[PDB]
Amino acid sequence: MREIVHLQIGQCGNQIGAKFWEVISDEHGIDIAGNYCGNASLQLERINVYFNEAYSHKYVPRSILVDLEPGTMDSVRSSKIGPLFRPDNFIHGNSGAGNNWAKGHYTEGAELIENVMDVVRNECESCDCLQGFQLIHSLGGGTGSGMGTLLINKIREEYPDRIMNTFSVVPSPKVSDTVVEPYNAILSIHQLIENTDETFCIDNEALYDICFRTLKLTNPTYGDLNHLVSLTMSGVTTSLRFPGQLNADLRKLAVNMVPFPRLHFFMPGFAPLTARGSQQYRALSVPELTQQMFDARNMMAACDPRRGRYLTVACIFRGRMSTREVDEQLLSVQTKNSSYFVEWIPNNVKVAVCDIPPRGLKMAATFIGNNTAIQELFIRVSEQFSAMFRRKAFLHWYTGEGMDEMEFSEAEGNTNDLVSEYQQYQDATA
Amino acid sequence: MRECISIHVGQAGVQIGNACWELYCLEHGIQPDGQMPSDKTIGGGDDSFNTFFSETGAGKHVPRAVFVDLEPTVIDEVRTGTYRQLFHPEQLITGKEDAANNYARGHYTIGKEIIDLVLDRIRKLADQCTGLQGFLVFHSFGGGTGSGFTSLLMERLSVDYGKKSKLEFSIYPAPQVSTAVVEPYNSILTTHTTLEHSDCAFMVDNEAIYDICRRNLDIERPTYTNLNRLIGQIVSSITASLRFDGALNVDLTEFQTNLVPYPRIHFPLATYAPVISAEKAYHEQLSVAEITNACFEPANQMVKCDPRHGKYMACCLLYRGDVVPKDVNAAIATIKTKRTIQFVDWCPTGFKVGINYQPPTVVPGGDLAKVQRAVCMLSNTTAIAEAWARLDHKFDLMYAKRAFVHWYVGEGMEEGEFSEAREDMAALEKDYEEVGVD
Ligand SMILES: COc1ccc(C[C@@H]2NC(=O)/C=C/C[C@@H]([C@H](C)[C@H]3O[C@@H]3c3ccccc3)OC(=O)[C@H](CC(C)C)OC(=O)C(C)(C)CNC2=O)cc1Cl
Ligand SMILES: Nc1nc2c(ncn2[C@@H]2O[C@H](COP(=O)(O)OP(=O)(O)OP(=O)(O)O)[C@@H](O)[C@H]2O)c(=O)[nH]1
Ligand SMILES: Nc1nc2c(ncn2[C@@H]2O[C@H](COP(=O)(O)OP(=O)(O)O)[C@@H](O)[C@H]2O)c(=O)[nH]1
Repeated sequence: MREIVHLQIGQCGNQIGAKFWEVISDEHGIDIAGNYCGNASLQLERINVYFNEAYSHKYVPRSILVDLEPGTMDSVRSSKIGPLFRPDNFIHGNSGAGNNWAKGHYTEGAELIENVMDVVRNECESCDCLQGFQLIHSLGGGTGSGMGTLLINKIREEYPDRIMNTFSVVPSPKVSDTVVEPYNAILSIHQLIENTDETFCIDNEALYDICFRTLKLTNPTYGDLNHLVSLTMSGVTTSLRFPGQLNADLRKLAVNMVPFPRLHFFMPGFAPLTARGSQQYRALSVPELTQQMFDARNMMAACDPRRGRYLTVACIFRGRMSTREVDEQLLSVQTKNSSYFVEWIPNNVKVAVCDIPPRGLKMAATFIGNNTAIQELFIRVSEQFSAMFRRKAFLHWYTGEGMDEMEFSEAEGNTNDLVSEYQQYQDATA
Repeated sequence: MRECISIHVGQAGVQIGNACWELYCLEHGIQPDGQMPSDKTIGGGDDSFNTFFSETGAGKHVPRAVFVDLEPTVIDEVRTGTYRQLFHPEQLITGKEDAANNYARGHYTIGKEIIDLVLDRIRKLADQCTGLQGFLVFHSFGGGTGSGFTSLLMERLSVDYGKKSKLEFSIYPAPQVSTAVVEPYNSILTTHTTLEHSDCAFMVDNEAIYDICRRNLDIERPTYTNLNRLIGQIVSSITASLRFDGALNVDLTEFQTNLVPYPRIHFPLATYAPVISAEKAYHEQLSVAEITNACFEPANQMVKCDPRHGKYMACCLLYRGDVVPKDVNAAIATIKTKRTIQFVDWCPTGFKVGINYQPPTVVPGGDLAKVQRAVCMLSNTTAIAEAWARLDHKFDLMYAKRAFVHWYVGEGMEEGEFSEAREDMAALEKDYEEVGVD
């Protein structure tokens, strides 16, 4: 029996992970006391990937909540999910990294990485078999980005035969006013290129765009964005949590979706995306869900998939739907829009149907795609990095922690090489 | 957990710091002997004025101050004044021979014979503090002590306290009240020496304070007392974010991050709106929008330069008194509709408003009027390059024929140090122009 070790680093990672574990426990029929209360036996099957079954039917998550400040742990414990998590798995330092990637990757991350590796080894030693690691963090902040990439490197050192999956939240200027978030984002992107096998590029710009235009919110808070990411992250791991045809159990998902070792950045999406308290007025059927699944306005990374080619797609449908109509609509989408898919990867759109929908929606359509359009996101973050780096703003806070100035140029060159590789595999034709 | 050691080098620094500590005791309600009516009921520290006022066992609020001069005149003046028992006699350092308006005397010959005593007093004051952030060095660009000994002290505090950040409150020289002719020489030399050793320097010229006093307080002969009271008001509401509750700029690191992008571009400009005379106290009131406009008025700054010809980088609007935060955003929007304020081409954030509800207190018997709404605008701009260009123009005028250079080479300095400081200030002018060109 395989099992994923979940890690949450930073404020954004902790908040999104708390909302994510709430939605997952609601989908699996688990209350906050760790007792099963659902009416279906399908929810109890393949529960060992995420929930650690303790004695007397106690389902605690295998979440390792990491920060450099205890305020996020106090905020998690202030919610209902505080007693749900393992209290020994909470790790926090004394002071935060303060939006410094060097201070979260070289000093405070170095002093906390031994304790978090001790907790990782404590979770790993009780495994009958380890599947891989799932990390939720943010590329913008200091502790999230820096200690996330340091923990990624340490996990790759200790367990090099295990897959590494990240849910990396790319920062935006439309949601945060901190200026050095391109520095932390580009240095973490340079680490995630070389040290990670699977990355779900969630963009706060795309979440702000969805909450601004689609959800009609004048002032989108962090709650609406975290609700969107919790919905999409519950939909993405519905292949891992439930048995199915396209099981895609982490290594199988990486084998299907990743053709090239650096082009492992996915573009998650969720077709009936609605704000909280308003999802009961959405008409749900198959072809509208498929036509909203591939919409650029609906996709949760700030990219235009019409401007790129889908290298590999993993469309998973959720709810009570006929698989004949779902497969007919997706073959119609693939054939009628054959210019948007690569011709050198035959049958790159994989369809699965899970009969358990997310709560609040009768039918759902959650999409994973290794689209080539994510080079627009990397171009945007690299151009903000170049605008903040060509005249060396705030480099003294990074070079004062022992970071060389060659590391910024190496990160810029690696992300530009990744953009060049994406453009090369877009322009090539079989 | 946060402690600051104010250092007052030179006559200007000592007098400005004495006025500043008078206004700090006035704002915090501290009695001149050291006791406190209200906040000594607890009897403990860390009440956010423990950054500056250390509390002894007797309840005396002795300040974390070091007063340095090479002349015992103003030190005896503060040893004779109304706060003679507030300051410890060990921390008030006098000298025998002055620096005589010479940088090389205060940096190489006269200041080198007293630097270890001042370092010993600094370490003795730092050993009491368990959470020390850094220092606030009060000095002047023009004088001998306030330039040379400040540069020597900045070198010593960088080689000894390298994990700490050092603020500065320098006095830029004015021709209206000038004690010397070689003030451009000392100013350029101490700016070259304290460029790698200062983290955020708030230079204020006496020309702007002179013009503000003459055009607002109606004094056509402003003495050093009126200038001292006004600059004490300016620096007191600069530091009012630091000695009070936490909204913004609560630390020296917050000062270095909110305003200072480069290690060399670290010269913000303060601006104060309600500078009104004590006679015109009940004539009218002042709204938030007009005091924000006067904080964006170029004639109200602490530096005589024009910000509309340069490009901004930051703005930390610091409101004092009973100011409701609703109309501050309307004032921000009316400022933003004026496209004279033009930020840089990066993510510019905006006017970081923080509001302190403690009312501003003026000195009784001073020329400043008691007001209910006060505002400080810390702005980093490229307009300070005009002031440095004026200084380097006077430096080039005096150095074209090598006037007064023998007073500096004769006290241990080299001839090439003048050209090195001129090239460093040319590089600072180039850096300010490169930020100014986009
Ligand atoms: C044109 O230039 C500008 C444009 C906009 C702005 C607005 C200004 N932008 C910045 O300060 C950019 C800072 C770079 C990092 C640097 C890289 C950190 O390693 C430094 C560090 C600091 C403390 C401890 C450890 C490490 O600082 C921060 O993250 C600070 C640290 C806080 C939590 C204390 O936090 C903030 O930023 C605040 C205080 C929450 C908000 N700040 C702003 O809106 C300013 C300028 Cl000068
Ligand atoms: N605002 C203000 N400026 C002052 C005051 N006292 C001196 N200055 C300035 O100090 C500058 C020259 O420095 P000095 O007053 O000579 O003090 P110093 O640095 O110790 O120089 P020496 O006494 O020769 O060692 C002048 O240009 C004045 O503008 C003061 O009380 N208030
Ligand atoms: N989508 C989303 N992004 C967030 C949230 N909270 C913070 N962020 C982003 O994540 C970054 C904060 O990283 P953080 O973990 O706080 O690092 P720290 O500042 O060192 O503690 C910022 O760039 C924000 O843009 C959230 O609730 N939702």
